[PDB]
Amino acid sequence: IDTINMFLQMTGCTDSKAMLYLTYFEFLITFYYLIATYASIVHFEQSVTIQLFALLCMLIECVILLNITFRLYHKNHIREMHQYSRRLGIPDSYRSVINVITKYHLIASNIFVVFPVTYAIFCDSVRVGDPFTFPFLDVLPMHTDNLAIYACKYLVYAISVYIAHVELCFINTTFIYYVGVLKHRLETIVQTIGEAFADNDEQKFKYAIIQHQKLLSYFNTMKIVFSKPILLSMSFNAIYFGLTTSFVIQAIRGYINQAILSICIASSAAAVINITIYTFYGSELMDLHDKILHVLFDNAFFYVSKSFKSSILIMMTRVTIPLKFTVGYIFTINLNLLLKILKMSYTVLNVLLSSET
Amino acid sequence: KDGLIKDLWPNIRLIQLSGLFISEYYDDYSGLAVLFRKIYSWITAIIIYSQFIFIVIFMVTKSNDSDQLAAGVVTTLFFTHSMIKFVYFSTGTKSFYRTLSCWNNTSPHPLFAESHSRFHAKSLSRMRQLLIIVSIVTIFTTISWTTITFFGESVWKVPDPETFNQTMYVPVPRLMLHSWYPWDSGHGLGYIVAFVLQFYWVFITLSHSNLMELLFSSFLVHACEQLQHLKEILNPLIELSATLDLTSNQEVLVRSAIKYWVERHKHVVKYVSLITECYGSALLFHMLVSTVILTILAYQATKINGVNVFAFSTIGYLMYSFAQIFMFCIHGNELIEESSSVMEAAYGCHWYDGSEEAKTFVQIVCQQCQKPLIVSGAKFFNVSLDLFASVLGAVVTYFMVLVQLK
Amino acid sequence: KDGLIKDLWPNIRLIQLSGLFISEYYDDYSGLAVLFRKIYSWITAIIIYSQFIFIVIFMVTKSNDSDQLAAGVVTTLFFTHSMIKFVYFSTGTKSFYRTLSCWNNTSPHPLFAESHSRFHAKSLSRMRQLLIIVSIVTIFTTISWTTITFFGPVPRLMLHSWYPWDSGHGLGYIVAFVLQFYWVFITLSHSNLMELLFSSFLVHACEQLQHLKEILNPLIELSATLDLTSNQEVLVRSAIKYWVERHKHVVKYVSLITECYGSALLFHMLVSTVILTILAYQATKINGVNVFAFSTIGYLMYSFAQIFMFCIHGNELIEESSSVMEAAYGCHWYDGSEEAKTFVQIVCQQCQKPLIVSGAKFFNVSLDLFASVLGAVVTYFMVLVQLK
Amino acid sequence: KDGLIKDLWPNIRLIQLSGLFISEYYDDYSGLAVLFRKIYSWITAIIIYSQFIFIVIFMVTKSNDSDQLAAGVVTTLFFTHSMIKFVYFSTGTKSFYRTLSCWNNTSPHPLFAESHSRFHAKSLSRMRQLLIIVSIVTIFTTISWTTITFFGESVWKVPDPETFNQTMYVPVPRLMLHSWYPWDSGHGLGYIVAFVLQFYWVFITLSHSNLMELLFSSFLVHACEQLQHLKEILNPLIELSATLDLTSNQEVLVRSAIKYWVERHKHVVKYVSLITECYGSALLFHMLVSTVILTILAYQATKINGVNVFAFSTIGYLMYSFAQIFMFCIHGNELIEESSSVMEAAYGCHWYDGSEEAKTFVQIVCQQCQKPLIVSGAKFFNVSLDLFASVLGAVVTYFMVLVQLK
Ligand SMILES: CCCCCCCCCCCCCCCCCC(=O)OC[C@H](COP(=O)([O-])OCC[N+](C)(C)C)OC(=O)CCCCCCCCCCCCCCCCC
Ligand SMILES: CCCCCCCCCCCCCCCCCC(=O)OC[C@H](COP(=O)([O-])OCC[N+](C)(C)C)OC(=O)CCCCCCCCCCCCCCCCC
Ligand SMILES: CCCCCCCCCCCCCCCCCC(=O)OC[C@H](COP(=O)([O-])OCC[N+](C)(C)C)OC(=O)CCCCCCCCCCCCCCCCC
Ligand SMILES: CCCCCCCCCCCCCCCCCC(=O)OC[C@H](COP(=O)([O-])OCC[N+](C)(C)C)OC(=O)CCCCCCCCCCCCCCCCC
Ligand SMILES: CCCCCCCCCCCCCCCCCC(=O)OC[C@H](COP(=O)([O-])OCC[N+](C)(C)C)OC(=O)CCCCCCCCCCCCCCCCC
Ligand SMILES: CCCCCCCCCCCCCCCCCC(=O)OC[C@H](COP(=O)([O-])OCC[N+](C)(C)C)OC(=O)CCCCCCCCCCCCCCCCC
Ligand SMILES: CCCCCCCCCCCCCCCCCC(=O)OC[C@H](COP(=O)([O-])OCC[N+](C)(C)C)OC(=O)CCCCCCCCCCCCCCCCC
Ligand SMILES: CC(=O)OC/C=C(\C)CCC=C(C)C
Repeated sequence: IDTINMFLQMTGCTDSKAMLYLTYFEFLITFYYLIATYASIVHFEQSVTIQLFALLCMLIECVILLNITFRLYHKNHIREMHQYSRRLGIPDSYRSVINVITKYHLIASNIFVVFPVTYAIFCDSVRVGDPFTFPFLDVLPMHTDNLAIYACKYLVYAISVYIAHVELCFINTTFIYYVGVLKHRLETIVQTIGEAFADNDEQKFKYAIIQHQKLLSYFNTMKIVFSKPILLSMSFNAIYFGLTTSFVIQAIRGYINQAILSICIASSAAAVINITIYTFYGSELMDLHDKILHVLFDNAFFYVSKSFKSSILIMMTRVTIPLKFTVGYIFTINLNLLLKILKMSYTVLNVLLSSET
Repeated sequence: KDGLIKDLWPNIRLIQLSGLFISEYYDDYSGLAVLFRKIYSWITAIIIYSQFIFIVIFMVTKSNDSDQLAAGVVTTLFFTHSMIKFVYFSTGTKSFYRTLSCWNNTSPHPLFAESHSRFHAKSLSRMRQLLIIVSIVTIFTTISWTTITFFGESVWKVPDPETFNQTMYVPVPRLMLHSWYPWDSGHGLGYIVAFVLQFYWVFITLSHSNLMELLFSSFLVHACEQLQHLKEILNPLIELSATLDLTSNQEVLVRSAIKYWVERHKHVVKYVSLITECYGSALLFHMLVSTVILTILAYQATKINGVNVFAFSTIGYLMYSFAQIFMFCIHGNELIEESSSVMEAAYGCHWYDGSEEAKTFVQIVCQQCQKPLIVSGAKFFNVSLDLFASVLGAVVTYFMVLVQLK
Repeated sequence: KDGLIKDLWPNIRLIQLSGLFISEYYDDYSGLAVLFRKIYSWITAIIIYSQFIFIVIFMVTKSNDSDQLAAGVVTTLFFTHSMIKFVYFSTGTKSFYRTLSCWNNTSPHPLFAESHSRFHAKSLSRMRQLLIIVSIVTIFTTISWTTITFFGPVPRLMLHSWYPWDSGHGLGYIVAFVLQFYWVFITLSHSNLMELLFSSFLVHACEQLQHLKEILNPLIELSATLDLTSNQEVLVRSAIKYWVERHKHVVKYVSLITECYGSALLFHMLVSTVILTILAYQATKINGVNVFAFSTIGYLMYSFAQIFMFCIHGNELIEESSSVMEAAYGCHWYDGSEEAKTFVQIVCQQCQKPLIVSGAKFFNVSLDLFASVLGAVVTYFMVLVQLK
Repeated sequence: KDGLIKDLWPNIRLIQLSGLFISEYYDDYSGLAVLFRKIYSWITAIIIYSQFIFIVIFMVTKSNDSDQLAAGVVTTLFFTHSMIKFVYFSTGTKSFYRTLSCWNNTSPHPLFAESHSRFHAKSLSRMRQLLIIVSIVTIFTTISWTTITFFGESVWKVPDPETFNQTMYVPVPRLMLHSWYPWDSGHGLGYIVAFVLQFYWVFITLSHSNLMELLFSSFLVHACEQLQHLKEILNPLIELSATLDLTSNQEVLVRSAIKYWVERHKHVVKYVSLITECYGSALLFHMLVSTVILTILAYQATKINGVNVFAFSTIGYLMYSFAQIFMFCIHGNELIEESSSVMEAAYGCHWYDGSEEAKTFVQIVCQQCQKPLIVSGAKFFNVSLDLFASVLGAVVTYFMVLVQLK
């Protein structure tokens, strides 16, 4: 709830509009950084080690801007999902994972922002004010000057890293939180069915059926909300793993500047997490319907009122189909997709390595 | 006319005017009219296949380099789609007539007439939009084919008849297609006749191959809209069986509504089976030709440098070949999804507080509407976006392998 | 004879006359006919395996270049199909006998008798139509093997086979030629009769399923409450009984088919994968119309026809078993009695499982398997072409 | 002893004697016996991981060429299976104990007390079978590992310390594994101790891996036999509900038998879920390591020439890896087939010739036993023969690619 509340406020779901203005400011900053990086790539003269850094920065900014747009475009659906989730919480394991991911994002953002300074207080061949002494690419129109201007540019560039990490945490924690809401409501439905199979209470079974239908509607809303971020993460992570592995291999071979790993190690660590969270908790959904299916099969089925039996059989038919998180008409979000992504990543890596060498 | 014929009247009229061997859906069944129609269709077929044979002849008798062979094979296989589809429709009209006549005497139940009219209007609008898009794409392709012929040098790579192993560029007629002719198509009236004939041939072959795809996608659009209509009327049908404060009249009303729903769903299932029987092997032939087309086009794309006529030609060939596959893959996928969602719609209604007959109906619907309705191409593959994704992935992988190895 | 044996009589008779070990379905159980039959079967088997050993000998003691080795392995693996199938049927007759005896005392319902006939005869037609096709192709494969060897020092035999005697000149050459002719004909006859039997099983199951699907409507109009009595209830119960017995008979028959020719298809696929890899390699060595191109084309055509013949029938069986649900929806179950509703519901539950012939739990025999094999062969050919 | 523990008693006894950290199923819980067992397990772990560290050290501080690196990595990954399985069982016994105790107080219904026996002993006849085969495959694998060391030239290729770009062979101790030791392992007492330690380490690590694989297979065998018992008892169960000319005694007997069937199926489902929880991540790690092992072995197989030590070594490694995958793939596939076919056995009885109770029982049973019971490796993949076939196809394709390309 630490980051979920911030996500809801800055998405505009809550009444407070100030966080919506903060989201607008972050979008404007990301757009300016994207256009500045594009201008540096095209309408400027830069070296190869700077071309690769600029390409990585442009990709990161494009992904962050797309994520901001995706979460702003679905504010009403996110509001409906929060309204559903207001009643029950989430499993404590999900909350522990959310806390772990929030702490990781804080630590990683603070480390990546800091490291340029350490690299400038080391490797005496380099000095403050030139290509890799900033968390971001040197895109500001101002030139290198005294330490005051250096620090101002450093903070302005670190704002971009903090924004990227905030928007990555928002998509990493919300999927877990809402899958946990789904799971908790599913277990409550199973418990209600178990209670109904103790008193021949057909009315309580009707209540369980209503709860299951509402859960299915909420699941459809969740699919609608998370369809776009998941596809973006999938495709970008594939091509980005390829590109960043190529860059790491080249820099290990010494073709390019080694300090580029400072991004490649970090911007692919925050990527392998994004597709791991989606594919992991996307495979926990398919175990949910088995709980209802195995709680419906009971000896008490043989003592109920012959219309209770029909309802049991109808739900039993409906729960033989697992909850598949299909997005993009082709892609089912589970660990099999995690297996499948790596092969395309390796193909891209081999193509890039052969072209570079 | 009435039923599916009235909805697809522009398609059938364009098919009749295009020159395909179609005999039904006329209003002038007289000897003179029938003879004129047969003569026109036979003239169209003769011209089409003669020009195809001509462009095949100017593919083995005037090809020296492997690049020239690749380009000629790409063009020949590109128009082999229309060549196959013309004879597929011409000699297989019985299946199309059976498919077009399934929704002939069906009438909506008086309780669900408003919803049926709404979804019929939606289906008509979708069909008209598809027709407009197909016509625009065909006209744009025909225009660009004539436009790209004037942005290059009309030269041909022929072995030099003086030296041993040298090759020279000979001036060639500037036409839409490389094709041999009995006459001299290099200048004058021969050149004008060749250009006019090639323009007509390209336009009408694209028209044939696109009218087939448009008819298939319109069939699928109608099936999907009927499935949507069935999905939407489940709530009133179940509420009809509610025991709110059942008599004989209510029982017979609910039985009639259930009968209407079941009959319409069986109509949809039989209609999809008819679509598969009619346009099933056509998809198989299309995929067989497009596999070779896309392999050779990936190879051609590996040789793209800069911006010139070759890059534009290869990109256009690749885009048209992928759009043709996407057009029917998207509608097959939509049919699959909308047939699979019927159980989800039938479980989401207020069936718990319904009569025993309503519960039995919901249970049987959930049992059957669990396997999606699939249009399969000659029993080899399922038409869906999975096929399009597999084709695209195979093409991209082959292109990457060719770039890396070569 | 009666049942499946009588319907499949020509194929079984050909099997008995072709040297394969058959002990049943004979009306001459005497002390001399049985002995002579066993002697002839043993002599035939000795002939086939002596010829195969000779081919193997020529394959390793006279192969020097890589291309000669590829051709020799291609021929050896081509006849390994019949090598395996001979001992597969001869030492596994019990499963085949069970499959033929599955339809032994099954009798159609009196009210569904005509329908049964309308589907019992059609099967026979297919069960003989396939009998025609193989009977042509095999014969052609025997004739085409005698017209390509004369269109290309080595003594001109259809098979490069080592022999204890000199097969170059004199009576030895003629004897070797005749023995090679008979061996080729017998091996092809075995390898084609076996797939013919499997496909005949698969068409019989399909026509029984079609009969079941068709007779559902008369059942329901019998069970309908149109303007039930004890007689109506008895008739409906008998109709349910007959339909469910016939469906369970079909399911058990398909299980018997799967167990009878399951590992045989696994062995066939294992051999055909290697043979198709080697033919994919050799297809890159095409130098125009010649003996090599025709040989490669013929090998590919035969090795693809063999797999396709049962792949298409497996696909037909799958999609015929999957459609009994649409058949049970086609009938007007809303007008039926409550027991008819329960029967329809249980049949709908059961039909959510297409009947699939599986190659020993490894793969499913259908047109998708054939498509995968063909695509793998084509991809391998493309990779070889690009690499070379 | 009673339940599944008694059935798997030789397995548990071998695990206890094998040094794994197992503390239950003893009968001498004293202050010294527990201490002695803990000391034995701890010294076993110390020896095992020290030897593994020694092999790893020799793999990085004595490898020069890529061939030597591949040879060292293959062995290191071959024994990392045993490393992971030891550290997995030792710190995860809470799930194995739960799985072993699922069938603790269950008793068969008297009417089905016969058939259960016929299957219970059957499961034993399979478990004791799998215990024997592995007990050979392990022992043989050790013996061959002892005899292949004396069938080659024990020489290591190192750079020549006299020239610039030349490499020379240096004699190396004739030991089972290339390992680093603090003492001189070249001759005398050092060589004897090194050889004895390597022999014991290889035997005990192969035992550590094979005991866990065998326990998983035995769990699945018991589950499959319970499912077969449930399938068999269906016919007498339905014939009990037959309306042949229900009385109170018949009613209570049928209800008790149906209760037994339902509870037994619930037990089987829960037991399979417990198996997946207990031995799910172990399969994932096993496949993770085996993928790399099989990739490097596919690379090494391309360098096989004739018959020699290297060819036999590579063939043995490949055979052992594929056998390890197959051993659990076959049993997972058996569970899938046995669980999915319960509805076919419920359809095959005489439910039409039974009361409404029999038909309702058939309905619910066919609806429940429609989804097969599948063991998955941490949900990453499904344990079945499909996984083995896909792995084998991938390895064969990689080998073909390497052979054709190189
Ligand atoms: C391909 C290179 C990507 C480079 C990334 C750089 C930024 C590019 C910006 C676009 C990236 C995609 C944005 C997400 C989609 C936004 C628009 C949209 O919603 O369309 C979604 C649409 C449908 O959206 P939908 O799912 O919400 O709607 C359907 C849902 N129902 C049915 C309920 C209506 O789907 C697609 O367009 C297909 C996805 C194509 C884009 C992603 C491609 C991923 C494939 C890459 C390789 C994958 C490897 C693993 C494959 C294994 C399986 C084969
Ligand atoms: C779905 C798309 C998937 C794409 C990948 C699929 C893999 C390929 C599957 C189809 C096989 C393609 C057939 C060969 C055509 C490719 C030839 C090529 O590109 O080589 C480069 C060559 C040219 O490149 P090259 O070989 O000269 O490269 C060397 C360049 N020099 C010489 C300068 C060094 O292309 C051609 O020569 C033109 C094509 C020749 C004619 C092709 C006739 C094909 C006949 C098909 C018969 C039916 C087969 C059925 C196939 C479907 C079965 C399922
Ligand atoms: C909302 C629905 C509608 C929108 C979605 C559907 C849009 C329609 C998509 C397909 C339309 C394609 C129509 C034109 C295609 C031409 C067909 C053809 O045969 O071309 C060959 C023919 C000619 O082939 P030719 O050169 O062999 O024949 C000429 C003969 N000689 C050489 C002797 C003169 O026509 C063309 O070349 C026209 C090419 C124009 C293509 C320009 C496209 C715009 C720019 C490309 C897009 C850039 C992004 C993609 C980059 C690449 C990505 C892979
Ligand atoms: C209604 C059902 C209709 C379909 C079923 C009936 C049709 C069955 C189709 C398959 C027929 C297979 C039998 C013919 C093959 C003979 C088997 C054989 O072993 O041949 C090797 C044998 C010889 O093999 P050999 O030469 O290696 O062995 C002899 C060794 N020496 C030379 C030393 C003596 O005979 C042949 O060579 C036959 C070749 C004839 C090929 C005739 C067809 C050529 C054209 C085919 C089409 C072109 C390819 C198009 C793509 C593929 C088709 C889509
Ligand atoms: C298209 C599908 C792509 C799928 C991509 C994703 C799947 C990846 C499959 C696994 C990849 C495994 C990579 C290694 C194998 C590479 C293939 C190969 O031929 O390499 C042979 C190489 C040597 O051969 P080579 O590569 O030099 O051969 C070159 C010749 N050609 C080009 C023809 C292949 O062997 C090695 O280098 C040793 C293996 C190094 C990698 C080891 C990784 C794991 C290390 C664990 C050590 C033990 C852990 C405990 C101790 C830790 C101590 C620090
Ligand atoms: C050459 C391949 C890489 C080298 C081998 C890598 C295999 C894993 C190496 C670490 C061994 C971990 C097992 C020791 C702990 C076992 C006990 C335990 O409780 O763990 C289970 C639990 C899982 O929770 P659980 O609830 O499922 O527990 C199962 C039930 N009990 C309790 C009985 C075990 O935790 C773990 O998963 C282990 C944590 C560490 C995970 C491994 C870290 C490295 C991850 C793999 C690195 C390589 C990835 C490559 C991917 C592809 C790259 C292109
Ligand atoms: C009803 C069910 C029936 C059973 C079904 C299952 C069948 C069993 C499936 C598994 C079979 C596994 C068999 C054990 C394989 C060994 C495992 C292994 O790790 O292999 C690597 C190890 C060796 O690995 P290594 O080579 O890395 O270790 C040696 C280290 N140096 C080099 C320093 C010495 O063992 C083998 O290679 C054995 C190979 C197969 C053994 C076959 C018998 C031969 C025994 C003597 C060989 C001597 C002849 C060699 C020289 C010939 C003359 C030149
Ligand atoms: C989506 C993705 O992979 O981006 C994560 C980016 C980082 C881990 C660092 C952000 C730093 C800059 C914006 C320069």
